[PDB]
Amino acid sequence: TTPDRVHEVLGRSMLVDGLDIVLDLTRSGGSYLVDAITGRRYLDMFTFVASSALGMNPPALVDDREFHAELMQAALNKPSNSDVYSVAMARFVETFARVLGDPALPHLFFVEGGALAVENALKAAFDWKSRHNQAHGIDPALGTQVLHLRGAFHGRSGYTLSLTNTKPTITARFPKFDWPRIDAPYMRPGLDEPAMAALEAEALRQARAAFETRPHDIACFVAEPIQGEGGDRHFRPEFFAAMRELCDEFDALLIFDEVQTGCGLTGTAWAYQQLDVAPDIVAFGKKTQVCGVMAGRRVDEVADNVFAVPSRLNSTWGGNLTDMVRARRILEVIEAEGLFERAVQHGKYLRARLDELAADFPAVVLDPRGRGLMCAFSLPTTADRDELIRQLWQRAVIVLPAGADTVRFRPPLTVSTAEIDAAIAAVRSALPVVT
Amino acid sequence: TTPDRVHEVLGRSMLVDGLDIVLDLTRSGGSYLVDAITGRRYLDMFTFVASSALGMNPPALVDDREFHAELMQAALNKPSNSDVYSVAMARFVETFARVLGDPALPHLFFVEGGALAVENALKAAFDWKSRHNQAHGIDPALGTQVLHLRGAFHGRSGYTLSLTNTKPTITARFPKFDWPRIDAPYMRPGLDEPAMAALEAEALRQARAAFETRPHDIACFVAEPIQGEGGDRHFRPEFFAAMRELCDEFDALLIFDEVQTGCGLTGTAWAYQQLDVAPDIVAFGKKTQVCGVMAGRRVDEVADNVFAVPSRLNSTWGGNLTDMVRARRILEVIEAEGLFERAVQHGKYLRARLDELAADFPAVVLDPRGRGLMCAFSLPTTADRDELIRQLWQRAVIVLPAGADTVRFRPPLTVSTAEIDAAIAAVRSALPVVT
Ligand SMILES: Cc1ncc(COP(=O)(O)O)c(C[NH2+]CCCC[C@H](N)C(=O)O)c1O
Ligand SMILES: Cc1ncc(COP(=O)(O)O)c(C[NH2+]CCCC[C@H](N)C(=O)O)c1O
Repeated sequence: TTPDRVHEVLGRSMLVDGLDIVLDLTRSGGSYLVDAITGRRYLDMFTFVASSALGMNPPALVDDREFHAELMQAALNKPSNSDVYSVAMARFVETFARVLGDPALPHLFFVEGGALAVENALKAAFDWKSRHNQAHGIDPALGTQVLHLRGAFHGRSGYTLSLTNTKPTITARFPKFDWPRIDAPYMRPGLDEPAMAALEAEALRQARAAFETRPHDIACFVAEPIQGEGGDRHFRPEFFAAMRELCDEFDALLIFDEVQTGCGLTGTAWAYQQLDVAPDIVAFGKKTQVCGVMAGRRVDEVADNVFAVPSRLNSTWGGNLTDMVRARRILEVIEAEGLFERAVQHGKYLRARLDELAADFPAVVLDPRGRGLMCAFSLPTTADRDELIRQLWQRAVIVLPAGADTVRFRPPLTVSTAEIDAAIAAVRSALPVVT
Repeated sequence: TTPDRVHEVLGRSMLVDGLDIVLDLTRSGGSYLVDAITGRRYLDMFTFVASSALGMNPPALVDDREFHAELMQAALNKPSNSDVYSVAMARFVETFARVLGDPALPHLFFVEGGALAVENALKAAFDWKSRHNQAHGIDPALGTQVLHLRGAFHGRSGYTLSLTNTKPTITARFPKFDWPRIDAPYMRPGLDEPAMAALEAEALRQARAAFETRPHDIACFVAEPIQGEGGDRHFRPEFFAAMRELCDEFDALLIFDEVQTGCGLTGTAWAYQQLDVAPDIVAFGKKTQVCGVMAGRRVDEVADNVFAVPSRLNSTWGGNLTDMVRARRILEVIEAEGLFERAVQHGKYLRARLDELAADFPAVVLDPRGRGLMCAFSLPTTADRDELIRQLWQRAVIVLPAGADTVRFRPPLTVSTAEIDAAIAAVRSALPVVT
């Protein structure tokens, strides 16, 4: 079966709503996807929805003959890492701890899938709250609710469908828990310190009210440090620092969902490191290839927590061993080539270019924003946003929509300034056409 | 980091409650796991909890130099198959359809993880019921409950934690929906046709009562065709045929969870093919490597179902491309070497040997049972069962517990009769020690 027949074959069995190209697995490389049908090269600011750190076929992986042998050994089989340990697995875990570890969060747990990473973070919190309640003479039936934000996206699974609230298409007609949801006080243009502080104060009031009206029943607060799917909405560190204090006052865990922000994109291992707020638990995925949680801080105060008691958390495989081997090589490249720092520098460059765009097109390029390489801007209407994405597609630049009017950039950490310039050049060409 | 240091390294970050061995990825093969620490070979009747169809490093995979190149191409990267299609993906899908497909169930959907496969089956049913309700003048807020069995295991995720009911450790302190649960009328020794029929009639009465007391609100009935984790509990085809009629009478979908039974273990592609009951949806995983659902039958009667409307179901990756490439090669081996038929024949052999054991040890080897290679027996007490597993471990045979008193066999489809004899020889040696 042939590149020009891929869509026909898949269309017999599935809804085929993805891209019109067929990925060439061999010829794609770095910031470029190759369409196997035409041979056209596409500039990639999409990176499999922000899940590729180094882009396609990175040289450090492709040229490493020893790694080839390690990867092949892992790829031929699929052990249940839950039950059966290997050297390949242990090397991944120690390098994950070294490169991305936080000394306050020593407990690691791996699983396949971002939604399930978040769910295990939730399960840790539910167990923790119930046991903390029990230890202090409170009914252990209490501790089952999750405080969360409007505009959140945490996944499409049983628990995360009660949290995710972006597009109705995602959650409509699926049963949900009635969990408390508060306004998201994200930064918007033309609001100064005082106006921001007032916005935050109102979310915080809603948060406090939830805690007081559902006593001992809220196990945790979950947030994305920067909301991705909801529209690259950024929050001041002050908001989360206040939430941190409020969580502690009501004995609730703070969980950061770093599935989209994590693994270097904002310029640090984790976005929370720049906000200077310490979470009790972090859910990770996408760029990490294997998904999972890191936990500690207050979690350890309950001695029989989910990380200390056998069989409270599990899955058949405990993550994909092939993903672990690939991820450990990727982490070694990040560490050796200083890619977090490269993301800070190139992220400053991308951001500066978006600021220039805003100046040249004041009524059209709205709210340029970003942290590291996680950058975005918005258009006046969703029709404009949609049209700009199509115009870029015609020019062989792949970017992603978010929310109602946002265009987001998700370049690989290895993107060059010339590649950023090419993406920006395409946007400048397309904009007069959309206006 | 060295085989003898694997447990120490992992133990700094995780609960290390798995096996005392370290898997040698290279030297393991067929029905044998190799401990990298000692070089001792272990007879494998566990197969990464029934997730390996051909065992370790099968020759058809290891010796195939063209497949090596295809696997390597897939393993180096991890595309989002949700968005970006490839030839590798299309070849997997057409071979899955050819080898395991059912002409009544043409809609395929893939995802990482068995619990999420079941959840997507549930989501399809919730959407279907709500839309079917709406189309017939019934409130579309109705259709949110799942009828299911006692002793069921469907996963450890948000929706499946409301269904799974085996050991309290799995579900305790996690929030749940109040979904209707009925007795499981499984076959037990010393019950004849009439007594079985009475048992079934009572479950069916409970099922009917649930439907009548929760009108238009039960979207589906979910079952394992043979309950695995709950204790290899088998059901007569009559029970499911009656459930099939009852589902149709109340406009509810029937879903079979074949994550553990599927992909040839019982001697057919799917266990439901031997029960002669047509499901509307099948959840699969484990041996398939990639997980997912097949759907059709009544699903198609709602034209805007979840398989026809973009973005109702999704994940970042849409399954792991490396798993798809491996699975397609495994399916080709199954088809070429007649491994379903080999499972029927060797399954009859294993079963006959367990019958012999029951005769030689009448008060100790209870209820020998099986379908194909999915076989089991029970012991008088859980202390006896636990001790037998330890005694087998000392003799380098790996088997799994289930329920309170069951020992289950999960050999690879490629197991030989000499390997079955070796496992049986070990059980005969260990039994006098446990008594
Ligand atoms: C912030 C955040 N949390 C969890 C997830 C879920 O990850 P996974 O898809 O289950 O592996 C995500 C995923 N976000 C977007 C990429 C996939 C496409 C799209 N979100 C979808 O509609 O499913 C996340 O960003
Ligand atoms: C019948 C059945 N349905 C769903 C699942 C869930 O699959 P996954 O683990 O999410 O990939 C299973 C899995 N059953 C057992 C193997 C793993 C160990 C154990 N069940 C556990 O405690 O998690 C299944 O059998």
